[PDB]
Amino acid sequence: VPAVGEDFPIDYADWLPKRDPNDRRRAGILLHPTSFPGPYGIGDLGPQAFKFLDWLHLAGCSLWQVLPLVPPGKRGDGSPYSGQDANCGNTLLISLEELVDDGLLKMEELPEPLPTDRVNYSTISEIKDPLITKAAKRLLSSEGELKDQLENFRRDPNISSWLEDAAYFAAIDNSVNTISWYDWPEPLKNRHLAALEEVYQSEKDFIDIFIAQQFLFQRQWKKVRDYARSKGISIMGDMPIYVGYHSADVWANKKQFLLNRKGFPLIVSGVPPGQLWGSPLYDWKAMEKDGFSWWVRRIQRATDLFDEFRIDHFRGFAGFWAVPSEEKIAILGRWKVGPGKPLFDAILQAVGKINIIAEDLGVITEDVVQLRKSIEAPGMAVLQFAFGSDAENPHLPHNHEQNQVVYTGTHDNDTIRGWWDTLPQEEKSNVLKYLSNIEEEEISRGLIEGAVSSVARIAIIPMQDVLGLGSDSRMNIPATQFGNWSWRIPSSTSFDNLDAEAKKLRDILATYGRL
Amino acid sequence: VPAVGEDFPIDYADWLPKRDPNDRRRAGILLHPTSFPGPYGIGDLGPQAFKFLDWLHLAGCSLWQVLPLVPPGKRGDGSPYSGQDANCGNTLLISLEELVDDGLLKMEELPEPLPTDRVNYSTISEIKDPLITKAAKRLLSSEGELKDQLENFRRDPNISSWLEDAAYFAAIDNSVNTISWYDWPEPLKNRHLAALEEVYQSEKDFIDIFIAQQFLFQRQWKKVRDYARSKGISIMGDMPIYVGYHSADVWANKKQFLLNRKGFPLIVSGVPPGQLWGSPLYDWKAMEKDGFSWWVRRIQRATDLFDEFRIDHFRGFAGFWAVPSEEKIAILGRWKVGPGKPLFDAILQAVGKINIIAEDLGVITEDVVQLRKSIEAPGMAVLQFAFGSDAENPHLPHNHEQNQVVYTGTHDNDTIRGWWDTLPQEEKSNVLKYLSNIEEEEISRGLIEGAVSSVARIAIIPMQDVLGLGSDSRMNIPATQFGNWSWRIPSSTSFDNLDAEAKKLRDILATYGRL
Ligand SMILES: *[C@@H]1O[C@H](CO)[C@@H](O[C@H]2O[C@H](C)[C@@H](N[C@H]3C=C(CO)[C@@H](O)[C@H](O)[C@H]3O)[C@H](O)[C@H]2O)[C@H](O)[C@H]1O
Ligand SMILES: *[C@@H]1O[C@H](CO)[C@@H](O[C@H]2O[C@H](C)[C@@H](N[C@H]3C=C(CO)[C@@H](O)[C@H](O)[C@H]3O)[C@H](O)[C@H]2O)[C@H](O)[C@H]1O
Ligand SMILES: [Ca+2]
Ligand SMILES: [Ca+2]
Ligand SMILES: [Mg+2]
Ligand SMILES: [Mg+2]
Repeated sequence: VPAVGEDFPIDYADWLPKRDPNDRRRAGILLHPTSFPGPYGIGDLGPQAFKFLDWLHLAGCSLWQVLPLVPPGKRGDGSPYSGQDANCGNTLLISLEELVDDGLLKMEELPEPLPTDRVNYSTISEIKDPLITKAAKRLLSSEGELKDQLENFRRDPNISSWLEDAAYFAAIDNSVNTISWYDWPEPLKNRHLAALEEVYQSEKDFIDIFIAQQFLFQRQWKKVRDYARSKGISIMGDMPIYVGYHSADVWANKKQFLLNRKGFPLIVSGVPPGQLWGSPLYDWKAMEKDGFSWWVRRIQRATDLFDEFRIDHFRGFAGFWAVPSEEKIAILGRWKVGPGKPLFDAILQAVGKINIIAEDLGVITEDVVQLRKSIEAPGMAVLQFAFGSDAENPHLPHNHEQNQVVYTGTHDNDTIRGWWDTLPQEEKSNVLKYLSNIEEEEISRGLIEGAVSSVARIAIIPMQDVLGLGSDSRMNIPATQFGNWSWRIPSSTSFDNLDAEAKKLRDILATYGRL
Repeated sequence: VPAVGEDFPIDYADWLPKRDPNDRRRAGILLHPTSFPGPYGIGDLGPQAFKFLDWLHLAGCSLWQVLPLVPPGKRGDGSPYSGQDANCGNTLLISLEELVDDGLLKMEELPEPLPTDRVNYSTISEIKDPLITKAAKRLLSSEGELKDQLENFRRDPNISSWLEDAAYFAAIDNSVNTISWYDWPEPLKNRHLAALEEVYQSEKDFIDIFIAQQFLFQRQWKKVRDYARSKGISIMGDMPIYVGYHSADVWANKKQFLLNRKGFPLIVSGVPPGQLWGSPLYDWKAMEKDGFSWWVRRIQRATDLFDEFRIDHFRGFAGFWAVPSEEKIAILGRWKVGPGKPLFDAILQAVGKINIIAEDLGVITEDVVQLRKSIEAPGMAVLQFAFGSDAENPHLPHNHEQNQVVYTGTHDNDTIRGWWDTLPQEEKSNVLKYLSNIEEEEISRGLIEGAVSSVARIAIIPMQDVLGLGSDSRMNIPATQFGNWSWRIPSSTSFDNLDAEAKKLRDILATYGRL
């Protein structure tokens, strides 16, 4: 500007305040693709994914939130948070119809329509796995555009940085079949170069098929993401802070983790009173020495899948609970100093600006708040947690801030109707008083409008709440072992029959500036 | 914290996030003391002030907002924004009952009860001025504690820095009686030291009485502020950015203003299309040279009266419209560069942390937003301005921020009921839709709850809205010449009969975390 007291330009008054596009108010739906309806026992990245994104666009939503897309471990269950690998895609999400379109499968090979209500994780692999393998084998023997794209995918330096290790790990797991790589024969456990060369010779078809399957996943997921972008929809993903011990992530990167000389975890994850989670812990001291290269690669893959993502247990970057691996419960651990902002500095330098959502629920310490504010990451508000304490409860709308994501509830919460059904009478009248004496019969509308009308720049509604569903549609009960991750949109409900639900959401998005 | 990877203390989990007392959510009432009821034609700093603060405390409010407390100029009208002086108190606010308590007036000298509905600014001075003068004369001839306190007040270096000039200015104005000091005899206009010595000799009684009156004001206002503090109530004041030409502020500080060699303004204030306000403009270049001493003294006096205060036309600190003083309308001016943050740096250095509210209504430029955010000053939201454009209207609750003050309406707005009565049908249905399909009959409750439930850390309700009053109770219609600043609480309404109104406000303060 000119000196104090001097004339501004004649056009000074045109200099109106700048709206930053990253402050745009948006609404989204939480819907894991396993939950899409269809005839093959599990939702997929096929026709229903495009039908869903058309419905979202009709509803005026500009965000779609999914759970982790990794292959769930089968040491039970279908949990997206117990993955076999941090970077691979769940091959059960591959659309059999899109592979028929590609010429990789024949109409005739498709199974007869399966029961539609719920995912049966005990049977779905045995049905789909042989068909995905058949398609992969046809791709590997093909000589067209898709073969060229497979070759470009497998030679991409970002892809090969995790996929080669993931494929060799899977080939060895299949062949040796121990509970953990801890018990592998020493040449495979300790990655003797000559032993790995022999694995490629004896397990070549397995490794090539595994890689082709990851290409088929990548190509279908990129078609979905491209379609979402064409409709102005961003995809928000999710990642656990910790990875599983029995994975290529640990076996191929042992010095990134706090293991003993035999590769057994010295300390494992959990929370004090408490909860023993049992993941191996990062050697954050050793990671700082190489510029957090392992974490940079994990974030690079996450940005390949998602526009933005949550990190579950974000508090672990500030401080983490470490339990001696011999211990069988959480009580006897210690809080350890997390890497803090220098991890996020390294990621910015290497990958540029990322939109990370900090999962910051429950008892968190001041250093977690300071770390989140230091990287300008939004935290969470969950309305189903707002009404059981006092008016300083940070989940109440009057305590929300602009740089925040508000939920009615996540995949870890009951549906609004299920939550209301088991809510104590004292807490119900509190809810109804807060939401301005609305009637018990309109509690869904009240909580959804409470989220959409928040100052929080992102509001997310689970699809179960749009469809008016009860506790029978809850995705997860934390710590329970059965009935989880299996909810599907019923076969009788089609996106083409939900125009009224889309209009009802669009009208409140318009009123509260999210459209 | 310890090094990355090392143990935290055993007590890490006790380190809960820090609530800063300056982020405390509060509610207040806007009520200028002229509006207090009583039998002497105008509200005062007497019994009704203490009755009001008891009511506020019963209502759970922790803030009281008043307009400027300066003596209104009589070149018409009662406007607190057209003051005779920036630093003096309005002697019409002096309680005649408290002076009877002090022994400075006799019961018998009190007038017979006057008409109670409205302030008559054309008659109130002629009634009260002679009585305040009588009390001042008794103080001046007295020999007790109050005489000692008067001597300590008039010798206080902060007080004397404005009061001596204010008293001499008033003595000369009374004696010479021109429309402006521009036309004073040269020795008084240009403050010849020998002419000022002669003024003290010939106008000694006037000057001593003027000073005693300012002491009587100070002492009554400090009793009110002390009582407010005892009840956990802060007082928020208000100040126009500009002062009036015909004042001690300009006459005793001519080089702080852009005047010609004869003391006539070179340029005057206003806004482009437009509005010619006609105040003299600050020489912000000359002010920076002495560390903004004049502004520091004005802020020091404001903190003597108020816990926190609004600055009206805060945008003038970034950029100001300057109209050539010969011009008779606003169109032919230029925007000039305001002093910016260095003024606020000087105030911090000299007076310490102040809580300033930025009046930032209407078309403001990006530099005004940057300046306000650079000193962490809250701006305003006014709900009566929210509903006539689109969902990006910054006055809508979903666009509010924590560091903000929300109003239903200010003294410049109609009452909620008056505003609703002249609101176009299209804007009414918009309002009712936004506030969640509430009924037209409950619009007052709806707008008050919309303010109290905001994320804005301060919510302010005019007393006219608590009392359910219509357009006949509006304090000001901007640019109009009559009927303004004269509303009083009717004689039939007493604070002791408002327990239901206090409880209704207290209950929503409890629900929305302002108690
Ligand atoms: C945030 O991340 C949570 C876990 O870190 C996730 O919790 C869900 O998924 C967990 C994997 C699950 N634990 C199961 C898996 C095991 C095998 O490694 C067992 O140790 C546990 O006893 C199993 O229950 C949690 O139960 C489950 O809530 C959240 O969903 C996610 O939001
Ligand atoms: C913010 O500040 C406003 C003015 O700066 C104030 O406006 C009210 O008070 C003004 C003094 C008034 N103008 C009158 C006074 C004059 C004598 O100097 C005339 O020039 C004008 O023509 C008069 O009308 C405004 O009309 C009035 O709105 C706001 O109230 C305050 O919030
Ligand atoms: Ca096995
Ligand atoms: Ca006069
Ligand atoms: Mg070896
Ligand atoms: Mg002279």
